[PDB]
Amino acid sequence: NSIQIGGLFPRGADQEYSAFRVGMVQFSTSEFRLTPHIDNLEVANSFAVTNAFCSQFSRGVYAIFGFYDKKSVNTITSFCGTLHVSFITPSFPTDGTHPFVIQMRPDLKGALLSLIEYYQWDKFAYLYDSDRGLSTLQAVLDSAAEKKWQVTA
Amino acid sequence: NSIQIGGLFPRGADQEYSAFRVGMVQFSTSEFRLTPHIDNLEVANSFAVTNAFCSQFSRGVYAIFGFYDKKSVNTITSFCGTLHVSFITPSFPTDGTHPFVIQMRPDLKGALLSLIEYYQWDKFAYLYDSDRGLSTLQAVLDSAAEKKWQVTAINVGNINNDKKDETYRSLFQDLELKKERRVILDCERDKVNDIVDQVITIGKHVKGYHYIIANLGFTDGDLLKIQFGGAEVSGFQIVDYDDSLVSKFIERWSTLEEKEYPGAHTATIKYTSALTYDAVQVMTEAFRNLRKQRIEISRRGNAGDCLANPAVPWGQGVEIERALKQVQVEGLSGNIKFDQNGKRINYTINIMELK
Amino acid sequence: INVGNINNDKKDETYRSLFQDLELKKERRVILDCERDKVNDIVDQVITIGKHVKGYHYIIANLGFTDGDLLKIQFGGAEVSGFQIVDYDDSLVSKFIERWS
Amino acid sequence: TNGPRKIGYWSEVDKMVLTEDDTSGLEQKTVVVTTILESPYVMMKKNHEML
Repeated sequence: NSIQIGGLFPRGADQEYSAFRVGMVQFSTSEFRLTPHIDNLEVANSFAVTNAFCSQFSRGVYAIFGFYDKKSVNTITSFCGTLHVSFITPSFPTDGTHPFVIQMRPDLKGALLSLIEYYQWDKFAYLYDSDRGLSTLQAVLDSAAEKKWQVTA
Repeated sequence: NSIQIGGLFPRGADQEYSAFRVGMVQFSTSEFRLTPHIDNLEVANSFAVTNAFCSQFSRGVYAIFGFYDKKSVNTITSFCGTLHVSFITPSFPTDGTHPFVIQMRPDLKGALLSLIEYYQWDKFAYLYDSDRGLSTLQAVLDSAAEKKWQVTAINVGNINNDKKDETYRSLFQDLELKKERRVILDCERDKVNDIVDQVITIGKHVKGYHYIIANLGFTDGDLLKIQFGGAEVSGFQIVDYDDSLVSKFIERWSTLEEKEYPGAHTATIKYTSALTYDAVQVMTEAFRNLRKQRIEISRRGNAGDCLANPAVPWGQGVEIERALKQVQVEGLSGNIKFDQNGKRINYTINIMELK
Repeated sequence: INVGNINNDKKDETYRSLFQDLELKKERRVILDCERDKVNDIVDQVITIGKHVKGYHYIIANLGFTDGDLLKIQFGGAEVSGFQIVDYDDSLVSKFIERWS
Repeated sequence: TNGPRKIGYWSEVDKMVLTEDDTSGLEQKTVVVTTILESPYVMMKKNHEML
């Protein structure tokens, strides 16, 4: 058997793409030859991500793998929520319990908030960047209100 | 002439769609005839927004009216940013200076910070609905450092309707651990109503509490029931009923039949609907300016496909964007001007307060 | 204080005025000795003027403490108390209430 | 807060009798303080048997 898969990689993701290739050289077998349709387009651009996603649908690949950003995640989770195409990604976890998206990165929130209690912190700055989802910020803000901390976000 | 225009409307935007039709009835002209095509799909479902966009894009519409939400906004902004099809909306301002987005809802963050200064606040709660986007939570927290405030920000959005009784109680009871009294409500009026209804039910509208309704619809909520609590309430409205044009509109608006224009048979109008009505004026005025300037809109009806690769911009959309961002008119929302980013400038917001 | 002859056509500011006059004395303990359909209306105005936070205490001086729309003052923190002649703990009453409802 | 509850009963002969289920009863408690009788820190007042 041969099994086409979508590969939807950011430009400059070489160390993850090399790990994809090395992973493919490791795990693949002649019985079911996973065959990447690689695409390299601006992942922060929803048009290019959607256009490539439609093309990788148009070649009937059985699954798609790739990375996304806080801009494009509202496309991927909605297309996969519609065409039922299963998308596997290690990028930042989606907040909703969206079907047909597999996210390999674990939830950081509980571990970070536990470390704060282990350190017995009560007043700290929280500098943050939007482009991984503000789920982390919301969890420290909600906890700080409950735990009567102060945060200089 | 007749002009094909696109339309995506949220399911339940009955007063906005009514205001759109009223705008067409008011601002139509024999010379050029704006001819809507309307699609009604879930604005929060980016696939549906994408599909309806590409359908209306395949129709070759010269501009699209509609709305977007924090999920689909990255589709509409990026597609239009690429396809040069101007998108006109009353939705919240985009964070970026995206070209081809004509966004009516003026900057609230600046007015919000100035009012919080005006009340001399230093420690307060700030309740935000996550789903409108956190651009206002950013701008208050950025200043809270410099202004040495103690913003107790809390997410209130993801509280599900099945249990939206104990949670609002619990939410304010947790604030009563700090004994917070000053509160900002940063929600759509469908959520400001619900939280105010719980605020009265938990009794926290006596003297001492003070709520700021950080939206452009201070009068559009069910305000009456906190008018007499003894607390104070204040906020903002973009529409000013003192204007003669607004009053003349409101008479023409309230007198409509509710069968044909549902939700229009009232002496009040949602700011979203008012910006919609103003939007139809602006779209007419831009195409009027094209015909004043003898600009040709003549993109062929066989406009192509949204998925066409390589991408296929079109020249006339640039001229449409140039005109749209240069129109100046009065409307329900007062004087309008646009910057090159399509955000409004030289406007004014009416600060309202509940005595 | 008489509260009966406040007519339905103007039963809005008269109740606010009524409690504002009590707030001259700063009264807090109140007996509502009214019929059910008037307990509802005055309790509804009692929330709207904000006077159901803890500190107030209303006695519903009728045999129908549970029969009015009690729920909306359950949470304000002003304690409320009164009387009921029927007791739903009785098996005969429970069997009746099933047969009744 | 949990809803309308009984707290007692009344009759013409049985003047108000509570059901001995009042939550208020418990909550407010008092620390036990241990000390020793020595002057002038802790001493018995002349009228202590009336107190």
